[PDB]
Formats: sequence, C-alpha cells, structure tokens
Amino acid sequence: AWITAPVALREGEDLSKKNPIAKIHSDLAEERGLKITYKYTGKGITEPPFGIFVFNKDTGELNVTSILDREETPFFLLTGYALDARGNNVEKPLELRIKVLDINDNEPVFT
Amino acid sequence: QDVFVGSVEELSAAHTLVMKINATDADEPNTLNSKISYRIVSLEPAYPPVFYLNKDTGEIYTTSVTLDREEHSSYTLTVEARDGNGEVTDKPVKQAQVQIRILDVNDNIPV
Repeated sequence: AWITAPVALREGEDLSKKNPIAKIHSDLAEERGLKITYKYTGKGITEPPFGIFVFNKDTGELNVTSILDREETPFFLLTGYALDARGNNVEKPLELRIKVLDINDNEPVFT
Repeated sequence: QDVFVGSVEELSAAHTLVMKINATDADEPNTLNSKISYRIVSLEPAYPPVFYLNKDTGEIYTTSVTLDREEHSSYTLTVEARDGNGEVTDKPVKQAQVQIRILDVNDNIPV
C-alpha cells in the first residue's frame, strides 16, 4: 500500500463545506451488486479526546463536528474499517491521520 | 415523555438493566397495528454498541461491550418506536431522547 501524509485542516474556521474528511467507497462492490457496512476508530470515535468527529455506517463517510484548535492538538490518528453482514472484514483498513494547521490567534505572555 | 433518564456503573456485566421507556398508538388495542417495538437510531459515540433495547418491554440493557467512566461520564441516545409489518420510509416519525449517566467504581489505587 502507500504510506501517506495526512489531510490538513486549519484552526478557527467552519469545516461544514470541507466535509467529508475521510470516505470509503467501492465500485467493485457496485459491479457485483454487493453492500458494505463501515466503522471508524481512534480519536473522537473510540478514544479521547472527544467532541470532534462522527461517522456514517451506511455511506462510509467521516465528519468533523466542531472548529479545531491547534493549541489543543497538532494532529489526530484513526482507523476506518469495512465489514459485511456475516462479520467479515471485507478489505484492507483505512489507516488515516489528520493534521491541524496553525495561525497567529494568540499574543505572547511573559514568564 | 420527551426525555427519558437512566444510570449504570462502570466495569459492569452484560444484560444489566439501566432503565425503561414507553410509547402508544391509536389503532385498536391488542393488534399488530398497535404492537409497539423500539430501536436506537442515535448514540454518541455511536460505535460500539454499548446498549441493547428489548422490543418485548422497552427495557434498556447493557451489551457485552464494557462501559468506562474514565472514557465518558454520560451517554445520550435517541430512540424510535414502531408498529405493524411494513418498513421504514424516508418520512420521519416522533422520536425521543434517552440519557444514561455513568457511576464510578474503585478501579484506581490510592497512593
């Protein structure tokens, strides 16, 4: 497979129109008439911190609920999965990272 | 009612009772047309399934997936209530919120 650098998003903006921030889809399923159900995992989905992400089981899509902050977190690490109606992990996993990008939204403080 | 409320301890066992819900319907009593059943249409975080809903009763149980208070201190669910023999179309119906509050246990060691 291909070792990736993450998707970048920026702090302090609305991400409504930047979704979906991951998506699993397969037209080899389509050609066969097959359906699939999904899962995601990690930060915000099965591990903390929370209040940041959600995912769709039917459509494979992963969303962002909120505005990021870079002084909260520089990055995030998750895993997406695909599975059938008899329990079988159907394909290789979505290994997946997200990067949080930084602007000058704070002023210096003395020691 | 619009909101229903429950609680449970952490590090608990499967099929452990949390709370009850109810609904009602306007076809004649003791028919398949008014025979109420229940389902979870919302959970946060949605994966995994940590709760189970007996369609017999409207009792909310735990599943085999263990809750942790060090992960989350509350869970909000929405539930949908249905009848008859047809299936779900795109047109909605009235749904109701559930709220499951977590109890700590002494899984952490004083030093």
